[PDB]
Amino acid sequence: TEFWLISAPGEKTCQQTWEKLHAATTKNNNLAVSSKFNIPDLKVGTLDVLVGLSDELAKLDAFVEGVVKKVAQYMADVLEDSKDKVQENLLASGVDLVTYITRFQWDMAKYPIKQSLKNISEIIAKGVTQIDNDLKSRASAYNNLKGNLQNLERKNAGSLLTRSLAEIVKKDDFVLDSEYLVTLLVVVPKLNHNDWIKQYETLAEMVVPRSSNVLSEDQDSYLCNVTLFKKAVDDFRHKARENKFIVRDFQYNEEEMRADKEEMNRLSTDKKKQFGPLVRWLKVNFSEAFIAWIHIKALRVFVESVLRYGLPVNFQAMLLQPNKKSVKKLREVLHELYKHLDSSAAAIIDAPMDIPGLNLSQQEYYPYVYYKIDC
Amino acid sequence: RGKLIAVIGDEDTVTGFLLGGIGELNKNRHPNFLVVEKDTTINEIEDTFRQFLNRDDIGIILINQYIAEMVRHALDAHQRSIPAVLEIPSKEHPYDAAKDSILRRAKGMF
Amino acid sequence: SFFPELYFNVDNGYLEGLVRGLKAGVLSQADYLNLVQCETLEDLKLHLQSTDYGNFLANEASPLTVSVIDDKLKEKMVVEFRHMRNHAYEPLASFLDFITYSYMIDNVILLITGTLHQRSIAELVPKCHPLGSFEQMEAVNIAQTPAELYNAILVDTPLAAFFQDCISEQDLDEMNIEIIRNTLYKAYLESFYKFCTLLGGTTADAMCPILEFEADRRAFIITINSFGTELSKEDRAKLFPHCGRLYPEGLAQLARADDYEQVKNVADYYPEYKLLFEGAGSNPGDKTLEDRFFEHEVKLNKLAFLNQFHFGVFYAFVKLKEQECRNIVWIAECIAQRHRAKIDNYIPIF
Amino acid sequence: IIETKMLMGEVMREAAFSLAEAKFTAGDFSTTVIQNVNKAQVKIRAKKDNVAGVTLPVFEHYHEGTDSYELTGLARGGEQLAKLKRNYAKAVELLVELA
Repeated sequence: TEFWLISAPGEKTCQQTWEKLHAATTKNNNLAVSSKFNIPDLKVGTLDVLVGLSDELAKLDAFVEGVVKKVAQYMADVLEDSKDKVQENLLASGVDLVTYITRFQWDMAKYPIKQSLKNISEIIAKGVTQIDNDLKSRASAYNNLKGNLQNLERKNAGSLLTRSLAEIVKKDDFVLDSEYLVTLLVVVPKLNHNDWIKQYETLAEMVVPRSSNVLSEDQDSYLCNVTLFKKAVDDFRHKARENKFIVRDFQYNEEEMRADKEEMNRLSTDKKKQFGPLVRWLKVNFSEAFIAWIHIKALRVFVESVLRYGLPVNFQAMLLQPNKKSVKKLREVLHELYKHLDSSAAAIIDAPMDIPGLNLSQQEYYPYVYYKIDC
Repeated sequence: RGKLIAVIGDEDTVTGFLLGGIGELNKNRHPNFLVVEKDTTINEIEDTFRQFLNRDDIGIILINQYIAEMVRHALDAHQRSIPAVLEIPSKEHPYDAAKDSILRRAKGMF
Repeated sequence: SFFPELYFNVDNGYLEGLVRGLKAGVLSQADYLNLVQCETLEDLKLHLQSTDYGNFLANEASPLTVSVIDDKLKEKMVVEFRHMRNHAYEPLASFLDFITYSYMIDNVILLITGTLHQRSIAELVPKCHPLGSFEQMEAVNIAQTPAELYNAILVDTPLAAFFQDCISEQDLDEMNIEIIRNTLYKAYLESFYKFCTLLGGTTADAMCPILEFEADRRAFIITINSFGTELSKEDRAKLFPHCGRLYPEGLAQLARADDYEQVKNVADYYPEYKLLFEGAGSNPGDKTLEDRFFEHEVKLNKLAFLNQFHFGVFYAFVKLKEQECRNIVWIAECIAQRHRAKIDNYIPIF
Repeated sequence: IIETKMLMGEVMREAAFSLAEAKFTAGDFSTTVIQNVNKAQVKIRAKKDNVAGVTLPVFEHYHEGTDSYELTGLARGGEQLAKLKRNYAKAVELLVELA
């Protein structure tokens, strides 16, 4: 959803602007839902200071746009299994995001109104940058854990060569105290096993016939151990190639398999351990991040309103939601209404591209202060 | 005014360091590096090493271990610090710690 | 339909069969699994000696080097291709010459880079790729004069028609050699596409997709690589070949593109490129878009063999065996550097 | 010095393997790199260090920005060659510390 903020520049008294923008407008037609944005009456600095804040809060808004919706992105990515109803998982407070925004007001308890817009914006920026680094660390940690589980999937994926043979191996069929007899595992495809019953008795000069047992049975492949003398293993290794198999050796990794089992279980339980805290942290932090976003929006509105309509302060802004396909008539009528509330003698018609210099125009212009929230 | 970097090594290693940003052709159009092609013999290799060693702007010199071994009787004569020679590994032959020109000075390195 | 079955085998039947015989020798997935498990380069030589390559490597010195293996594989490919070229006829001969023009377009860049740096062309000739070697003597004893080399190229080299995108030897001194290389390659690729369509029939229907993908991957990768360079959008747009399926408004949105996300947005409109971009994680440790494009190129070339009566099989064979040479080189590199962890990154062929 | 030698023993191996990856994709660019030399991107400044009264020469690693090998991966090399450049920058930092 999208929300618009309009200057509402006094007209000698708040009511003669607000009531006409809300009730008269809606009674003219239901092109948009209207409400008051409740701007705080901040202390005004010097005009030069305010011009500096112009750039400061011009860039800050684009910065917080990125940070807050990055919080939202990582929230959804962590909660991918149930990210549906995303607006509730994000909601800072209330029952609905619109319900939240249509009731916004400057919050003293987080930051006080008494200090200068410079300091207030600096502390908000501190909050947002710390949020960014906190994401980069904690979401990256969860991502590493998820990638570890994907590495586990790789460990359990593909042919038996790529997979960790682990518990699939029949431990009962191996030789023990292998100081003179050694067993090997180099057998694979199904199409080669037409006489495997004789092959695992005769593959090498002295193969022992029965403990050379089939360890696993896929549709496409058979996995089979073989037994031989200390120095005859190379003959089996070559004869496996002659019989068109590929190496699948297990090298007695029973305790290694047990430790690997413990580690895979540790990762599986770590996912459950860390997912909950991460979702809770993101849930709480999106609220603060978005509150800061709308705080920056309000300060932006106030500075631009003062610059557009020099002092005394007479800006009681409107929060407007356009209705279905209302935008065209809505903005036409708003422009027609604001013709004289903001001078039509300048801008509006056209403008070149002011790249040279410190700053350039990145926003449309109208006979009013307009800003937006992309909920 | 400032110092350069110089390289002696395989075509691959020289390509890597050049992509790293070391190469330059001097006012005489003489590179600060040399690829050790099989056509390049011990005498020319050590001639280039000596050139790097004398020229004052070279600074840090890189040499692979096997080429340094082939160059050794000049690395033993090299006895001033600033033209810093570094014996480095390669895909051609590995590096080893033993018998490095600078490490000759270490007697407690077991 | 152009009924190539009726008259293809009159002049190109022998080579049609021979090139497929050669294709039958390209290493299989199982052969790559055999090579993957070698302990040393000598062990790789032995395990490789059972395949089509046989004893090609047996005549080299005992201390095998991956450079030597690469050189021998390239030499074998060149020998086979030169045999086919010597036995080709006019139309197929022109097609094979078009294949060689690609390597000529890099050898010529070697030559001009050497000349502008004022080095003897006799030192450059040994470094040229044999498939695109300059037999013409007008390109010898150049006296290190860019004008002499440029006139030699225009008067005695097939690249004369491609250099007409450029107009002067002054362009050689001014334009970066990469821009020259890529402009020449664009001209060559468009000329190749027009040539294939004029051949028509199964040749067109089986080869044009490959060159279209070549154009599209050129566009994507040129765009993605150009971000961190002085290369302007206006000059970048000239490098895109106009054959690919991106040609109208896709190349335009790329020329307008200024970030990898925008390049991916352009790709999203094409299912065959959307898949490559989604699969190319490009983060450290896994497949890059280059790897995915190589895999798709290999698939496209493999498909060329499903059609029988057409020249496209020779181009497919050359590129497939080049991929196989690079695969064997990669496996040798992994064996030599003991970087076994990533030895599987070879692109399987058939 | 010994610890940094050990660290080189692996960083340079990674650099060589990255070069191998670069060649697999980009082809043989070594001749292009060896030819397009022009001017050095990286240079060194002799900096001073002090122990007791003795003077120890140390090296500042410094950048000129003249990357002539820009565009060398324009059509194929791209990310693989950029990663090669990056890894060899790592190796150059390590080796300047060693020197």
